[PDB]
Amino acid sequence: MVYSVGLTGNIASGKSTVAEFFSELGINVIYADKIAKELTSKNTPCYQDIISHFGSSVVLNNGELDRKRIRDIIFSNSNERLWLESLLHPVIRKKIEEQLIVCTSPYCLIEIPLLFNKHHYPYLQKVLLVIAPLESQLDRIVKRDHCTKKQALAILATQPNLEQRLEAADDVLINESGLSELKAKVNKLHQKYLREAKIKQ
Repeated sequence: MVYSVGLTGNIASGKSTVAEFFSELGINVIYADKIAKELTSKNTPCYQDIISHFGSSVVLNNGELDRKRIRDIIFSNSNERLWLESLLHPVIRKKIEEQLIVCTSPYCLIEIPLLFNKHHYPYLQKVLLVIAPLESQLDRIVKRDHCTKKQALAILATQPNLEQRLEAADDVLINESGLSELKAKVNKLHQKYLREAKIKQ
């Protein structure tokens, strides 16, 4: 398969911006969260499996899934979390693999959503973890959800501690400056992945 780099972190740390910067370098970026959404869109097969399991309470006026409600449920309920992971992991993985087959770039970037499950992604050559200072994260969450700083802090409080992620990452992008420097760092990582992809089989 193609040389694959896993992009991890939370969106409040600038993960989406980093992904876009890789795209700006001509790298195919596979968004696993987008895939998860597309696979659970209105009147899809998995969408019907989910409603059949969770019932009508996770259905909005739209007919669309109440994703916030589902996330809240599986966070506190491990049985439901494992059920949903068992449903979607196989289908998500097949969709990623399809994109990798038709990958046109020298290597591929795979944006893994914030709940990283490394076991379900054996095919990665590298893991890139994006982190940012706490204050920046709060600021970003505040603007994106118009909530309060205290609420933003609570939202962050329920996120996985970075110790394991930090150990399980081959590279850590500390997003603690502006966008020019962030882009500069992505460019350096880009050169690195090109070099490693060239000499490793």
